[PDB]
Amino acid sequence: KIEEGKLVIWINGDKGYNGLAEVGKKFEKDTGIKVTVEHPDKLEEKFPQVAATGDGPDIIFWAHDRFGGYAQSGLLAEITPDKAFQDKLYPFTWDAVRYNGKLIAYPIAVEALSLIYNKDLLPNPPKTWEEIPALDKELKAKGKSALMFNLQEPYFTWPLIAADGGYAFKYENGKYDIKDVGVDNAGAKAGLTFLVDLIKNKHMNADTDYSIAEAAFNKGETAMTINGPWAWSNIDTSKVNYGVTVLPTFKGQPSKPFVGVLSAGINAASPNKELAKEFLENYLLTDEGLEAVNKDKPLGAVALKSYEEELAKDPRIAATMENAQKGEIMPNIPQMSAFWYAVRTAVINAASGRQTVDEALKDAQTRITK
Repeated sequence: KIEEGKLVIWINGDKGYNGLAEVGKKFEKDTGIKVTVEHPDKLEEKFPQVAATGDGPDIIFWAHDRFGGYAQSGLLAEITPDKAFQDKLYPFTWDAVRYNGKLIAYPIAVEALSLIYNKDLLPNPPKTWEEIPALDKELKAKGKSALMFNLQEPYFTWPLIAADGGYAFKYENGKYDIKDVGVDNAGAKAGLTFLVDLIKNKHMNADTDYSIAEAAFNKGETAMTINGPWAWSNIDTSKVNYGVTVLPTFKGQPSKPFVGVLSAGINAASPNKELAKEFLENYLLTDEGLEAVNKDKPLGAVALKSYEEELAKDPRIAATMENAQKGEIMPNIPQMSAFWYAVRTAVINAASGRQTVDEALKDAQTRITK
């Protein structure tokens, strides 16, 4: 529980502990505040309970969309924006960490999809989505694929579906309209059609997994694949003439990858809300603070412009940073969880031939607004 002179943070154990703890130690060193980092397996169940008990964790780590649900669950207090930091960071990142016009988190790091290709097979990737299928046919002759997906999550499909003018929710006047989706939109039909053509014409395998395809990429069996800046895939800092670039764009359209932003929320019920608030912004994402914490991660791919500039010198990052500024911010709205389910079902039924595109997308928007 929360103690006087203490703060408790829960962050994905997979790689959560090392950086956060060392940063907590720095803040613990300065103020004497005892920091405690734990691994969040229980959080989903604890979330409602700790709030009801007026005392659980102080700070909650960001998921994908779920953090927005956490805001709706009142797991975070209203936060005050730092104008100086805004300049030091990026503008587009702030939308992801704001909800109902209020600041619910700080942007620490930026994740976006990018095209990862073998320079030896393809020295020049496609500039647009139209070029891919023609490009794929040529390298299909060599037993390569141009584009990778496994249709195990809607995350994979979105790049194709939204590319033609699709979108989760409409934003206007600083507010999202729950009644205005771009998932039942004509553009969404075109994007999903692209997916079907890729599978039907055997440009990509419907059953092949991301781990299998990434392994095939690692061996040069597949020319190109899609992943974020982490390049964890199934390999470590590769050296064999692999490269990273931005995703294709079609006829001047919003054809670019979605953007996720690392976020943190501060328990409103916490007696130590001020301790959490001050250190969060001043350590987790600053010139001094971010530098220390990134030491545990490979690249960082960070929301901090200054530190980003230096690490952005890697081909792996530079494309992700560019397409982050040109990509589309992933909504933090709780209904995004329904958007996840809504797309996944719609795509599978379409690809399996069980349901038509317009009908599946009609079901997709129905689920979101229901």
